[PDB]
Amino acid sequence: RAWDLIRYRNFRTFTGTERIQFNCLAVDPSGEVVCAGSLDNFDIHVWSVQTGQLLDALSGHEGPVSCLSFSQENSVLASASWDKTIRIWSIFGRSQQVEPIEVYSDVLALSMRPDGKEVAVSTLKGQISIFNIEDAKQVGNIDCRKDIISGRFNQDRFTAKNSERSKFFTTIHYSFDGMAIVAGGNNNSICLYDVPNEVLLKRFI
Amino acid sequence: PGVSVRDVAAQDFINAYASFLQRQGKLEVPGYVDIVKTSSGNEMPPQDAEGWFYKRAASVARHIYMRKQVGVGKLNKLYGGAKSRGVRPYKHIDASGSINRKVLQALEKIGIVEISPKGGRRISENGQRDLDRIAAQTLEEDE
Amino acid sequence: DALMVMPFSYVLKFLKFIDTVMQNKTLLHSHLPLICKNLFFIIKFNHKELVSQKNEELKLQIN
Amino acid sequence: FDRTAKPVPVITSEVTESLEDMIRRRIQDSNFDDLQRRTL
Amino acid sequence: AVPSVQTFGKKKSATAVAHVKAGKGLIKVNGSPITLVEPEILRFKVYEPLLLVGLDKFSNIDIRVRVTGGGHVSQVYAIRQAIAKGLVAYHQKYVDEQSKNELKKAFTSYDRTLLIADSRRPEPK
Amino acid sequence: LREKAKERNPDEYYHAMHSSMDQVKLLK
Amino acid sequence: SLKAGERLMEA
Amino acid sequence: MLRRQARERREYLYRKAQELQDSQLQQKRQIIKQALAQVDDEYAATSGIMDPRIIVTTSRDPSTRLSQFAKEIKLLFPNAVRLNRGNYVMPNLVDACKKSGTTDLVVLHEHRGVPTSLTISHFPHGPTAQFSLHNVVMRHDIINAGNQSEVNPHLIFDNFTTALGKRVVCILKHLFNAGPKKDSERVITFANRGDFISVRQHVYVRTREGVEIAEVGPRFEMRLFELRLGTLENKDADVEWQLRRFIRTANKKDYL
Amino acid sequence: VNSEEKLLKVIKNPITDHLPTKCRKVTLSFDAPVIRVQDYIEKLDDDESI
Amino acid sequence: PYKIFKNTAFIKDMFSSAMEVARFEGAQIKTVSGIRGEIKRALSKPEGH
Amino acid sequence: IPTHAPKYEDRTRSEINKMKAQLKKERKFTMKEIRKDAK
Amino acid sequence: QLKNLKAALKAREKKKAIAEIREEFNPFEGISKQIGEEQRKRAFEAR
Amino acid sequence: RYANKRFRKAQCPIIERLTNSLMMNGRNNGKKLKAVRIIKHTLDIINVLTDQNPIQVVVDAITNTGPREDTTRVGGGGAARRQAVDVSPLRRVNQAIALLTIGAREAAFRNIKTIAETLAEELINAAKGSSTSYAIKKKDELERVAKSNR
Amino acid sequence: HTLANNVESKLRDDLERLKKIR
Amino acid sequence: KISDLENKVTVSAICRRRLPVIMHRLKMAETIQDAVKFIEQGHVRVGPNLINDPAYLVTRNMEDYVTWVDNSKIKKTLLRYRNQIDDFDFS
Amino acid sequence: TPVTLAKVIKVLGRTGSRGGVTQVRVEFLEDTSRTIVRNVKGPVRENDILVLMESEREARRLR
RNA sequence: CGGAAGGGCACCACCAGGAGUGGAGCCUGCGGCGCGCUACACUGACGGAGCCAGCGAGACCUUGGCCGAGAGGUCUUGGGAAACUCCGUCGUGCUGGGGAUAGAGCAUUGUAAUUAUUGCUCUUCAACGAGGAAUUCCUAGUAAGCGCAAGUCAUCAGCUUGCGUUGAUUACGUCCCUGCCCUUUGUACACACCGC
Repeated sequence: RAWDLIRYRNFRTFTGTERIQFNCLAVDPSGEVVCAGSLDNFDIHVWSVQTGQLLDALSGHEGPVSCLSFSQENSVLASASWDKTIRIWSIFGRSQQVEPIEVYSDVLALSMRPDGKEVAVSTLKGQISIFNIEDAKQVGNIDCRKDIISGRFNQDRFTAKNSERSKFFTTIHYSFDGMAIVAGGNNNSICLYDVPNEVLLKRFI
Repeated sequence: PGVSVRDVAAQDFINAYASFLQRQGKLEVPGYVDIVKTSSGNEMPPQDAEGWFYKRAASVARHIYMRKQVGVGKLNKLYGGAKSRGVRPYKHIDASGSINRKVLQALEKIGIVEISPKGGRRISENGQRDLDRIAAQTLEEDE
Repeated sequence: DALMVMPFSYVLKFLKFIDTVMQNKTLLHSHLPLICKNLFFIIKFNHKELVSQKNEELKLQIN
Repeated sequence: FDRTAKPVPVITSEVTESLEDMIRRRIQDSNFDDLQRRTL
Repeated sequence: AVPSVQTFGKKKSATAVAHVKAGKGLIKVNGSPITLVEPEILRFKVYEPLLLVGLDKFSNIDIRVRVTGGGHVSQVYAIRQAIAKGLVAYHQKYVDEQSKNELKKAFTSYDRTLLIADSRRPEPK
Repeated sequence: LREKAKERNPDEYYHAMHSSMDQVKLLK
Repeated sequence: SLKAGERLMEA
Repeated sequence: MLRRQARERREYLYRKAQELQDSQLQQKRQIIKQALAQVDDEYAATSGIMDPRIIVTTSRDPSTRLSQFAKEIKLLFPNAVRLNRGNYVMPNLVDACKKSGTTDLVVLHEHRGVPTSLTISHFPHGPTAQFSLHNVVMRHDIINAGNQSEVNPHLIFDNFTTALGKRVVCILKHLFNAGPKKDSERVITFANRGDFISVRQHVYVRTREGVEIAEVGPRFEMRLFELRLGTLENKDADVEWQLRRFIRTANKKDYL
Repeated sequence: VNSEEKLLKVIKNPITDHLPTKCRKVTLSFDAPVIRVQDYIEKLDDDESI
Repeated sequence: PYKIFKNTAFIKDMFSSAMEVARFEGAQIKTVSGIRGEIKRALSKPEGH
Repeated sequence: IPTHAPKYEDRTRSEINKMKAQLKKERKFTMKEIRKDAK
Repeated sequence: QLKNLKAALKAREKKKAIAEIREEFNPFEGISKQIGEEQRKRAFEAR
Repeated sequence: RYANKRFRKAQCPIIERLTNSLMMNGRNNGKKLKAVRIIKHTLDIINVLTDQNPIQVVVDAITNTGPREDTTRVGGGGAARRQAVDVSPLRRVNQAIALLTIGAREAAFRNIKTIAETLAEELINAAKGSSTSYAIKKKDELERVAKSNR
Repeated sequence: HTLANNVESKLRDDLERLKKIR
Repeated sequence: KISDLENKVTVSAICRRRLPVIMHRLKMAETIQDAVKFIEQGHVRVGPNLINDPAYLVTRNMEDYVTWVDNSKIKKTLLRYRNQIDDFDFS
Repeated sequence: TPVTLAKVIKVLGRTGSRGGVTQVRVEFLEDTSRTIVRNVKGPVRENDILVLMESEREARRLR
């Protein structure tokens, strides 16, 4: 659903065809194209804003499309899925070109440098890998497994260390100098790393 | 400290052992070594007619010892390359079993190998020891 | 695209033309949004070179 | 003797002409199955 | 018992089992020292991980690689991938993950296909 | 058998996953 | 037949 | 994902069995239907909504005539993309197709520059028909004949009677693109005569009194001889139907 | 008949593509002014095709 | 028959030339066991097979 | 520069080649014709 | 193609004109094939 | 994978690009090992002849031999003429490599020399700007045509 | 050679016989 | 159908949708009680996150994406038997 | 001959130019002000460097 | 019925290149048209050496033993490819690239007509010197090279279809040309944009 915030009212209700639930969202910088990634279809549905009727279904993952975002300078989108994979689409101007990168395990969170050159993807091993887009290569990753304060459950039979209950980060975001990362998950900790030197600056409980 | 052809290269070992067999002399080469053809798929006899039989013998010893027991048919299968029938496409051709068996009988007469149950051709203990000796020789060949 | 394509010398001629209309006020009021849009976009594109140049008559034109 | 499968037909002027007249009757009627868009 | 880790490398249709155990520092492939890989121009293509990371690690570590399937080139790439993966696995399991991360960073900086396979899945326009 | 192999489900868990010539016969 | 922009510089 | 495929193929087979039973019950009920006084499943799911996309690909190492014929078939269909196959195995080929999102596939086999077989496979583990195509004549074979009109075409289907005819008709119909214009120019004719369905393009203009047609496109006679339920990689999917050659009544029975 | 070489070779066009590197290209024109062949050849350069 | 695969067979010793076979092509051939058939194409190198 | 003579328009060679080419010709022709008639 | 057909019909014994348009714009027709099938029918009926 | 996006060629290492371009002809396709052998012998020969550095020689030759202007074929509605335009750096590099490779193959096609040594001669003369190499000659011809009908 | 030629003539005779049949 | 809704929605259908039963038909554990013991010991995961309480009805898609947690003795032994263990993933 | 260097600043689209040839605006590397509209032949992208034999001429369309 | 303007798409178009057919030999489908395979060598040929795959599972294969240059035959057992790479010979000559054809000899197959077919060996060394006019096809494990296996109701046995191996150069832009297609009631819903 597309809302204003000056009149405070829906523009529009984009939807698919089979009433399919949408896990993640991303929007073009020009505010002209809307992309939504489901979990029952793993096709990135793409609607137009002014027209309303969905352009198309970017397909090519297998397994649910975990997250999306747009590089707001080259205006591309990275879409990451439990296919252990990232997929960088350019969807403007005659080409419709794709670029698939592989990670070691199920990506499940993604964010993008504000300048628009790198992606940061958190996978299920708890390593925040960081990729350069145009080169489609790995600039560097940050381990996170040990600096996470999970929590025990009173109905559990095991410990709060040797369980992978929340040993990973389901939410990443950059800073606006592009130098720092905030991370948070199903765990009890919010960890603040920094990119260019691959370490953590802080951890809040 | 105990080496083998598993630790030595192939071509250098084959050349060194062929030279050793040349110098040793007692190999009992056949009389028609200089006319025989080495393959029906080949089209001219080996160039180095003086010791190609010795090179074949050394390569046979290396093959048997890298393996454990091999028949003359297995040797022929291993050695026989593909031909060129011309306008029609090519097809696989076996080697010269006759030469393979004079090699095999010569190695038995020398004593490098011994016979092998289940039918077959195995390496003898003394031949194995001499093979290790020559392998160490060509390893420390670098002085 | 046309305003991007046209080269800097023609941009300079363009500014002379705009000054001419400002002298001929009535056209300006007839087509005020159009001329404003074109002038502003052309400057926003060729800013670096325009300010880099020095020309007192150009200062007067712009004023 | 006896064959064992239908012989592949040979296209001749007669049969192609019958075919073309049949097409013409169809489209003159404008009756011809397509894949119509689903409504609603 | 003895520390041992086992990894797999895979090029086009080449598989490479890499066994790593704590040992005197020998690298054997198919029962032969690594210095005798076949194509002999890609000897350095397979020497890559050793000269990328250094050798004292290999001086403490013992390595055994068995290859089967694929061509010459595919087998070579499988071998190098198997060695790289196995080395990092061992450093992860028996020594500091600090050095684990330094190794992984150096490998991925040089050439990432040392670690993650390049599954060339097709593209229809 | 081919259908079963195509649907192996590569994660199944059974529990048992945790396990002269006359002279040589006589000795063995 | 010229192009828009092209006609512009001409005029 | 492989588990997705397993579950989805099993449910697809279940659905097809239920549809067959319901078809037999409908045939029974037809007697009552005349006393008092519909599309198939995949195509019902995606009938008029999504326009099909096809990949038309050669067998393997195609001779230039086979490549010519593949390009001709592409020009015939709308929403077609041609594919040259070199060193694609069938599993990864169809996997790329499903993953990429493709209604369907058409793989052509020829005998020394003379096409003879044509396989049409529907990818959401739908059916694959194997036709034998005989009397081919290509535009490259003919002459510089101008260019294919490439507009969305009208369709003609003639003398498809039994349920088998209906099955083949729905397959071909949903290969083609949906919802043409009223004055849509070119029309694809699928005649049937003794099991040899023959196809031709025709452009036309409604003349001052009637119509006149210029015949264009390829010209060939193509006859089904297999229709497997699964997809073409499988080769062990149950056969919905099967042409029998060596039956007593071979040279007379139609639609079998 | 000597079976040594092809003598009359129909070659793929054109003349420039099957022509030497450094050349002077003239056409016989009746209305063109009269020139002297020997002086023309001598006044041409040293490594050229005419 | 002298060379058989699954469902295909090379039959010798039944005609005397390729022209003969080509005249007879497309025939309901059946064997003693009672399995039907047809003769598909006249084989080339041997004269009648 | 030595001149050369071009030919334009072995005996048993040409005769066997002619006979074989002929035989190929009527053989292929007769196979074609018989097959058409049988069909 | 279609352009040529439309121009021809706009330019244009009406039945004969239609017939000649027929026979010239059907560009896939074995005239020797037709005569062959004729002579084969004749041979069959004579047989 | 250097053929997916648009300038991964620009990110390729120059030597591998050279060897790939070398392994290009009907009987040459798909023998990269042999191409590597050829490039190795060529580098050795370059050092033997001129002592400086094979790779520096290669780079110098490429930079010197890439063309700089070129003429497209303007139809003009039938009055076919040539118009002079500039050329992008990636095209310059592609054409420099192509000229060198074709030059070596051409000069060793039917000749007692072999491809390795002929490539060494080509590269050395190209670094010299000798104007006796196929590559430099062709570059000069292209640029001269551009100069003429600019 | 001669056998080839005479069997060739015999087969041409066979051809014309088939056509006088047909 | 709707009469389907009025008739075949059963405690049997819900209980066969129950997770350990899903494990059994999908063949995680050979028995229901072994499945429940594994859920207690914390070895299964559905999508990202793992599951501790057996009375967990698994949605269609999720039950399709069930499998083990990583680095568990159970998966280690499975792969050991297959001789496909791969310590890089610390399987 | 004295050649000059330039840096591409913008590729100019939608101008109707002959296939293979592309419009482009460059600003000289030496002095960052002055800019010329040139044509290029190969694949060109923004912010790369390009060699000019001429500075004076400015490209026109190529039909 | 026609015209204008705007926008999109395409290896039937532009642009960059690659690879063919067409020349010769061979095979063979349509009746002159067309498709395959082998050549024209030095990125080779030749000789020694090195070895790296995958699909395939309804008197037969065979491991091993014995002789024979080879082909092959004889005695016993049960129901691992080429291209490739390492050294060595050859050098630019239709020469060692090319093996047509011819002659002779040696064995196998049926059978009896001194019948035919197959394989090996010697000697004989033709055309072919990179293929005009034209013309088609092509964008990533793609062009192209190399071998292997099966004949699973159609089609195929000098051939179809699979599988493995080696693996590029050049576009990845543009509507300028050649076409083809769409639009000229925003219809829908803010903001902006546009306004017969």
